[PDB]
Amino acid sequence: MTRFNQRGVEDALVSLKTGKLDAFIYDAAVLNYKAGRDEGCKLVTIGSGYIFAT
Amino acid sequence: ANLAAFLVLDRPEERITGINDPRLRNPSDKFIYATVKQSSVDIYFRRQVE
Repeated sequence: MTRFNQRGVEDALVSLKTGKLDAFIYDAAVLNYKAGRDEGCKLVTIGSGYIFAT
Repeated sequence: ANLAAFLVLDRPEERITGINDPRLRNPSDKFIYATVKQSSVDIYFRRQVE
């Protein structure tokens, strides 16, 4: 992970959009909100989230 | 089946269905909507704080 640490939620989301990045690991509330007001809903999380360390 | 699905279900949403549409909630450079300057609509939107 430390090999290519990002910086900033919006920057990581853009990198996912273009294709430089393939997966993002972050809080559950922030990612749920990001997916909520994403235009077109192209990005989708996995399940209900809270996978680890609820 | 697929022609029916294309000509029946997935119709472009040319209707906004009021002001609760998140597209109008968070606009962009594509959807440009406006009202007549200095009118009741302007007063109403200016008064409402959300």
